[PDB]
Amino acid sequence: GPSCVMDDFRDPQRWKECAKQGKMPCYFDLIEENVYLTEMQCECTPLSKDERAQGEIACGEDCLNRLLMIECSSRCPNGDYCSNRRFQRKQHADVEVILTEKKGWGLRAAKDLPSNTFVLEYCGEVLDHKEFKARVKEYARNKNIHYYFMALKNDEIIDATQKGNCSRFMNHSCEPNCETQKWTVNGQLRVGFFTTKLVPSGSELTFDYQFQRYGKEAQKCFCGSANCRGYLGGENRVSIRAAGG
Amino acid sequence: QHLGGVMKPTYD
Ligand SMILES: C[S@@+](CC[C@H](N)C(=O)[O-])C[C@H]1O[C@@H](n2cnc3c(N)ncnc32)[C@H](O)[C@@H]1O
Ligand SMILES: [Zn+2]
Ligand SMILES: [Zn+2]
Ligand SMILES: [Zn+2]
Repeated sequence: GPSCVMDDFRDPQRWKECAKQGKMPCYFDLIEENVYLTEMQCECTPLSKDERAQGEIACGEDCLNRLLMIECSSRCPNGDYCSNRRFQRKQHADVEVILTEKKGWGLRAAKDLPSNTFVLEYCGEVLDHKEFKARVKEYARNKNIHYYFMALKNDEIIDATQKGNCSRFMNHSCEPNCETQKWTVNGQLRVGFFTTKLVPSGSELTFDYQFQRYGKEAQKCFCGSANCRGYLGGENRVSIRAAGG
Repeated sequence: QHLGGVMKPTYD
């Protein structure tokens, strides 16, 4: 199947022509941070010049901000060396977009990824419940096959259908190698994907959607795992009202 | 409608 690096999505004209030949996924508006449809420091002791030369970690495993899933600000005692500003600095894993046999486009590791590595943030338009129902009605009228809604918090759904980044290509697996982590950046909640184990180079990156299905028919799962649940969404259908947070 | 749903992040 064809593949494409994250640099290929920065040129809209070249991408739109590759899409006509099926070498790249269908066009969407590339964004690097959530767009709303309707508009203290940690206590880590700063690392010395010797500690940074050795390779020691600033705001590592012990950081108090890291523990409450809060990213540090520019005012961090470790300053520019703080390793707890990954969403802000876009310190993404090396990933490529690939065409899968039956799930549409997907994401794959371009390098070996250690466990608990930040992959990408799940970006998109943040909708309230009325706006979410409006998009549900539009996508139902369009007969869309793929769905890009991610529950963020009460009355906040991220919709990556029209605007988002390459995280919108992460497929579901019943035995996944990634998970979401909800992080607070400047008081705002964000969802990111993180590896849950060592992911070898060339492997597809997947997560458990824990899908809340409002559709009448459930989508069959093609994850190919021995423990496959057979469907995205399980047995029960919830109402449009309940699926959206 | 026919298809559709919402992905739910793990409880964090
Ligand atoms: C979030 S989009 C993922 C990117 C999508 N594959 C694409 O080509 O744009 C979710 C859609 O991908 C498909 N999909 C994801 N994981 C799948 C799986 N394990 N089995 C079947 N279809 C899957 C479904 O159509 C789903 O609505
Ligand atoms: Zn810290
Ligand atoms: Zn810090
Ligand atoms: Zn499955």
